[PDB]
Amino acid sequence: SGEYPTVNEIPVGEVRLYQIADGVWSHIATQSFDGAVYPSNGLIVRDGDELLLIDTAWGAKNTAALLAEIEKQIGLPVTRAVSTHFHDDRVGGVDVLRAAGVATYASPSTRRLAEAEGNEIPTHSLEGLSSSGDAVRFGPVELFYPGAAHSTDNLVVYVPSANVLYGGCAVHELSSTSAGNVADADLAEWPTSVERIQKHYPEAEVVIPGHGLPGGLDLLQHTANVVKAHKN
Ligand SMILES: CC(C)c1cccc2c(-c3ccc(CNC(=O)[C@@H](N)CO)c(F)c3)c(C(=O)O)[nH]c12
Ligand SMILES: [Zn+2]
Ligand SMILES: [Zn+2]
Repeated sequence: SGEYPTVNEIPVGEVRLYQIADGVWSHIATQSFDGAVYPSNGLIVRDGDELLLIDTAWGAKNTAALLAEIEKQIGLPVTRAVSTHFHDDRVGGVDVLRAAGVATYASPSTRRLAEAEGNEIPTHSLEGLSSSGDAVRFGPVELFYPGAAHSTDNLVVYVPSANVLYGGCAVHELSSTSAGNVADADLAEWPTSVERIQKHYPEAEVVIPGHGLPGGLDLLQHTANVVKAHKN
């Protein structure tokens, strides 16, 4: 009823959308992994009379439900998708997207890591993102590679028309007490990568984490704090 959705308000197998700004939505789904249930976010950005999708809904069936929810709530076609790193919460569902006519994209690093993990593999490679601080335009967004953080390949996404920063899994929500799933992380570099984000996007108004609730710019400093306290 208007609050940000949580696992407790998403019916089983289902996806919810949340309006962030004009022409910007997040998508929220839930999935089980190793016997626990987690929410995850992605982004939808209006691209004229088409939509750009950022990240899958963490699984094939979730991603099919995402497409249905978009059709119901927005009614514009998803034409392109970008995955912001190689984990299944970002790429699981790419095969569904690819068979639904969506062109799927990720950095070459993400594609290599996805293939090596046995995860679904986006079709198209995004060049120009291999060095930290790199940025490229992609439709209505800017893609930015901040350096290694949650993963070596993690990308963030900025929507300049709305000053929305989608941090993905490199950014955690304010209520977080832990650095999440750090199996593939670089805890030592992560603060430096967050400082790069902070320097590059000082006018961000909304910051969206990979998992949990959006907030403001404070999510960035909080993230650095939680990662430092974890590493210690
Ligand atoms: C590899 C990928 C598919 C994956 C699988 C499973 C979990 C995760 C998470 C994750 C884990 C924990 C928390 C917060 N803690 C809790 O939710 C407590 N209930 C338990 O510690 C969180 F915010 C995110 C992340 C991430 O960090 O990006 N990626 C995950
Ligand atoms: Zn991840
Ligand atoms: Zn994640």
